[PDB]
Amino acid sequence: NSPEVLKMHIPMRHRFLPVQVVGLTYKVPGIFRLGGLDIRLPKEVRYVDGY
Amino acid sequence: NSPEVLKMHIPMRHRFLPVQVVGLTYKVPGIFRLGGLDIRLPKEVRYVDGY
Amino acid sequence: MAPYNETYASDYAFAYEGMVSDIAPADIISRTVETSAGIGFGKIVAQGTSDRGCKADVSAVSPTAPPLGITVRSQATENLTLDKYPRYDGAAIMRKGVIWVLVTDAGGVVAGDPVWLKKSDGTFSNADVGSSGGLRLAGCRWDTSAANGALARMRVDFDVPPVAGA
Amino acid sequence: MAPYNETYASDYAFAYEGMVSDIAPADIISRTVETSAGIGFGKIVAQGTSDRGCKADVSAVSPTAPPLGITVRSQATENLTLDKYPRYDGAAIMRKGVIWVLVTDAGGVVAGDPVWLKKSDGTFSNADVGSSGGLRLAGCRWDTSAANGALARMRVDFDVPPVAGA
Amino acid sequence: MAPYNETYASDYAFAYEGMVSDIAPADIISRTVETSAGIGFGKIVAQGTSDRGCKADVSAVSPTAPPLGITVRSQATENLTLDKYPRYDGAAIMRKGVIWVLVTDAGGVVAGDPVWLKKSDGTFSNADVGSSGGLRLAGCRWDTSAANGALARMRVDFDVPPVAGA
Repeated sequence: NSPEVLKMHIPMRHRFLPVQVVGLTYKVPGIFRLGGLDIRLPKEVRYVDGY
Repeated sequence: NSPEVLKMHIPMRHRFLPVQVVGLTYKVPGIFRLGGLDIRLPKEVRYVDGY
Repeated sequence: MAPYNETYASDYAFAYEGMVSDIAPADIISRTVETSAGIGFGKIVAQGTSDRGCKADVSAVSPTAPPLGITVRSQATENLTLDKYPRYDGAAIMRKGVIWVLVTDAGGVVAGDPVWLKKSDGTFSNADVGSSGGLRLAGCRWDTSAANGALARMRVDFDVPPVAGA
Repeated sequence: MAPYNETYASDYAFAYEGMVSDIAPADIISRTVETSAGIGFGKIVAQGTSDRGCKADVSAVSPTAPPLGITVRSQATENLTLDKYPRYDGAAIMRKGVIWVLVTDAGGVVAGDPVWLKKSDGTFSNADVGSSGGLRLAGCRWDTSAANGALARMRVDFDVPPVAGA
Repeated sequence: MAPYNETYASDYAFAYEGMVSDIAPADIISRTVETSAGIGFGKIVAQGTSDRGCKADVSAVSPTAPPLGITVRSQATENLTLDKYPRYDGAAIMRKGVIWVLVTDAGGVVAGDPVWLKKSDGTFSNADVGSSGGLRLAGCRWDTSAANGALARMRVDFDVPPVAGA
């Protein structure tokens, strides 16, 4: 559980863009831009099965 | 090479119109309008081939 | 502070009966409800007799008289019928977008399947019933794998004529 | 102060020959008129020989060579042809919306009917002519009950291939 | 100051492999790339196994399992694959607009032609191959006359079911 074992990068959190009106309907699109989880040191994480 | 032998009218030149936005895409138009070339005196133009 | 119907769900659900999923195109059409009782939200509708009306009775649709479309969840509907379009009301039919509907099939559906309508009740399924009581909505496809009696989103196009299947 | 052609009508008329009715989607397509005479407003058109042209002659359309679309009422059209697109002009073809057209049928049409094209003249009707001279525009339907020689609005989709009927 | 691949062209070219041409409607759909290698820009794609994925392998498409659409030129694609969508990436499939694609036919194509897909490689052509190895994309048409191995724009509609041709 240290930042040098695990990391997770989220460049963009969550964004609301302007509203676009199409014939008595309003549509607001929301976008968020993130990456995956990274385990840099795999020898410092251990799985044990069957407990 | 006189305005009474050849003539080309271009009433409107190229301009741009505002931006339309549709689902994360910015579509932008742009228009103009012209008129084709007009050779009024065809005996005052001569073609020589084979030079 | 109403805690009834608490199921302590693992995470959020997917959608409701007739909710749409955002996309640029959608033909949404205003019709007037003709049935004495209302019409549910994610339901198929036929062509009414009022030249702009619709009925929930699709027991007589054919390739010559195709169905009209599918209603959408409005959320402002007179609060006397729970989740329905009351009689004499704008219906908001949809015939181009992608919409969540209810599955009625034993084995469920997967991503790309034909959509078959059972004329007897007006339920959507994966395969033909087998007694000249089902139509195939020619331009239509699923977009989610779902089990029996669950919500799945499908893509719909009602300008393509239906196909009769015996 | 022109009072000719005064009929003292009870109320306003419905539409004109080729006017559209508002809706979110519409494929409007720019083509160049190829016929020596113009092309009327609510008319069908075929595929020209100029790779972007159109002709008003649809006597040879088939399922292999489907018709192109329907022209729309422009209201800015060179004032030398009364209500037409002159030769060598942008045509504004439509192939997705809902448009008012002219009915040519003995018994008239009602809300949901097939649309049949008579290849001889290029007129719309309810049923097939019966001598291998009619096509069915597969994705098309009416939206108004109208008598013979009256205006009715129809919903049109030209991406669905036509059906030949003998 | 890179002058390699200078051909001193007479005038500007027409388009690139998968660029679109502006028009009001377009279904652009987000899918995830499933093939180990990427997927090119103007290419056909099939329905993946991930319920929202796509594959570049269309060797097994049928009228029962129609193809999904055509990818579009994105211009922001990870700069490790030259002009492709890398594995595990949003694909931006298109199924309604007009798109520039590559011609694979001996005699070329002209304005209005059928579009035939060769299932073996996934190339577009004018006529059927002739050994139960080609499909016809029923709602599709060309929009440019072009020679062999050149770019031509075509209009596409993938809701119309394909037609098998032996």
